[PDB]
Amino acid sequence: KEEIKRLAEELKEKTKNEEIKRLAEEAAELAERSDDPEVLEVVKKALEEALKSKNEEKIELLLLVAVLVAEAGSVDAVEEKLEIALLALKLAEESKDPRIIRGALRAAIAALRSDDPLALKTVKEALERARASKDERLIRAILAAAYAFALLAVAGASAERLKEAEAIVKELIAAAEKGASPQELVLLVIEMMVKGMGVTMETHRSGNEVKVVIKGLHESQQEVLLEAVLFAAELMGVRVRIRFKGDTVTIVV
Amino acid sequence: EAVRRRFEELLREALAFRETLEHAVRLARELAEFAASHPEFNRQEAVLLAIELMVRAMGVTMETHRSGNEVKVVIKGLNIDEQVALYRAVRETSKIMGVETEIEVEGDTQTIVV
Amino acid sequence: RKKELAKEVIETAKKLIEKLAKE
Repeated sequence: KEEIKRLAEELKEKTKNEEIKRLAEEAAELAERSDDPEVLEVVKKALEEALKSKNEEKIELLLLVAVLVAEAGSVDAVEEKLEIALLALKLAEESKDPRIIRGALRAAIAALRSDDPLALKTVKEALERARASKDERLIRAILAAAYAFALLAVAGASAERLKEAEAIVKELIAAAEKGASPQELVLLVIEMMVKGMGVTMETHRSGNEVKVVIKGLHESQQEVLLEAVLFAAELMGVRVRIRFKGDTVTIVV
Repeated sequence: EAVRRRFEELLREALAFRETLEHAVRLARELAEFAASHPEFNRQEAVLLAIELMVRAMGVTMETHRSGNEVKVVIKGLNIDEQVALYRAVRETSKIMGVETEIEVEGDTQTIVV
Repeated sequence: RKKELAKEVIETAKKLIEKLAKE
């Protein structure tokens, strides 16, 4: 257990990437809370492999494994939270796209930080849909919708606002099947946040730039929209420009 | 005058280094709270120091290029969490100091125009 | 009936961490 903290410390002494430092300590803090030796070895093992690779992208994927296990590895775990970490480790192993591996791992980690049965149900059903597909654009979008849907339930959205977001998830999954562009799919991620936050929305189109201006957002809300869009565009491969001005958020595609 | 020494003291605190990521926001809030207690200092310049307190702590790159009467800052190498943290410090220190700030986020780069 | 999946989660990571070092 104490050795786990050492490997994480011996990692930041040679690394600088904020994720590598952070995930090293998050996996160590979540270790003590779950004193089941199975967890105390997977984290330790994932740390020793992270000490043996200059590939930082590989390091993060190895540390997200330890954090995902130790979050549900705590005895205070329901069935859904355990089922999400399973599909997220399966769906990540089968794919060779580092985006999908990082996406499915970070989507579950943010999802397992919420005891909300509706959010855990939607994610699990979303993972079971991406695990049952092959079109990687559908998977890179399903993981983006689930991670953004979890960030709303973790932030403390209303039970009515969440159901207005779960419908967008259905819209986001079905529209990608027909073959929606990466940009029209990210625009659905933007709508899920807006509708999930109960704020205004104005859609304008200039050439091939779909400017989206959102108002009435608080800083606690402008950070959830920022962290989600930066995650969705990371998977979908879309150059987005997000502008702020106090109480206004302007997203351009 | 006293703000310049306060920046160095908080910079040595920051250069020593999201729980170790939010501490940089608390350090940036302190300089803005002291630059607000010392109104003699330039409000635009005080916010530029807060972004530097975060960048010099996070170890990312900071590029400065003006465009007229307004200053533009371009920080690169940031990830998703760091840009959420940098957005918070810039926004908070803006309210504390009272300057208008427009922020641009694209890729691993956060453009802030003060 | 739930911890049945908790073992598979660990084993799904065991191979995911190990077999990636078959090189």
